[PDB]
Amino acid sequence: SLQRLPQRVELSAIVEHEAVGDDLSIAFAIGERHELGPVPIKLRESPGLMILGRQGCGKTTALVAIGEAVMNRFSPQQAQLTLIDPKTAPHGLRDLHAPGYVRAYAYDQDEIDEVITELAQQILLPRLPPKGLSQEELRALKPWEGPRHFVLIDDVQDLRPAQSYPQKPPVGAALWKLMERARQVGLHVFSTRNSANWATMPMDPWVKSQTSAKVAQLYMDNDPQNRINRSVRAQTLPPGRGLLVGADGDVEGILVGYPS
Ligand SMILES: Nc1ncnc2c1ncn2[C@@H]1O[C@H](COP(=O)(O)OP(=O)(O)OP(=O)(O)O)[C@@H](O)[C@H]1O
Ligand SMILES: [Mg+2]
Repeated sequence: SLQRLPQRVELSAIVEHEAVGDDLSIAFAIGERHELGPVPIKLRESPGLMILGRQGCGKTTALVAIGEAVMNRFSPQQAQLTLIDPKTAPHGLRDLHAPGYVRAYAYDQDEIDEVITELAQQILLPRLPPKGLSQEELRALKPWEGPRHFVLIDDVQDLRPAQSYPQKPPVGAALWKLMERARQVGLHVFSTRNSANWATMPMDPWVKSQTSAKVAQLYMDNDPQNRINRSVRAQTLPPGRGLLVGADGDVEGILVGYPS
């Protein structure tokens, strides 16, 4: 089937429905090819999302909705939220309230760098299998324990880049290699990026890591002259709407549910 999407849908309708196999998925939107019901993000297949859109398209709201979807699908022992918000976006991650779920929220660039590096080096790197092990030894290793870590990164274009005099690494760069290997350490990065400059957007290292990780990418409002791939062009769209594009090339028009 292929139905047309409403102007708006409440995220609470989406959550109450998913609630009612061996699922490892969250849902924060409805889809044209899902009979206007929830579109599950299968986290074993696509452990995160890259979200690309022009101003006003609903990048920030989508992360709020994803946060709320996480909290309704998982207990705090199963999932923790790390909130990265360099623009202190109005009505954004700063207002997502959940004690027990939020292990860190930061907006200051050095603070963000600290939070991401601590998570990557103290928590996630240990979950990787040690180097210099036989494949036989690797197959019998104990799996890591603890919660899955959902890192919500708004406005990656506003993260401070690498510099010299004084030397500083790009803010949050510690996470990039673990994002490629995210399926092994239970890391789930949902990052948004302004995409008015379609031509630099592929050079953004956050986009590179997510593409290299082969996560799905959500193309919200964009210039229809721009091409997602040989077969799919970007679309101009109202807020909350986007083209969900899998690494396999599958494409769905979706509508992000409006958060509580
Ligand atoms: N899922 C949605 N459904 C309906 N309307 C939405 C949705 N998300 C956002 N909007 C509308 O779009 C407006 C801007 O949303 P938001 O601030 O999330 O966009 P943004 O892309 O993060 O903006 P910016 O590019 O300025 O950071 C909201 O105030 C709301 O009016
Ligand atoms: Mg925003």
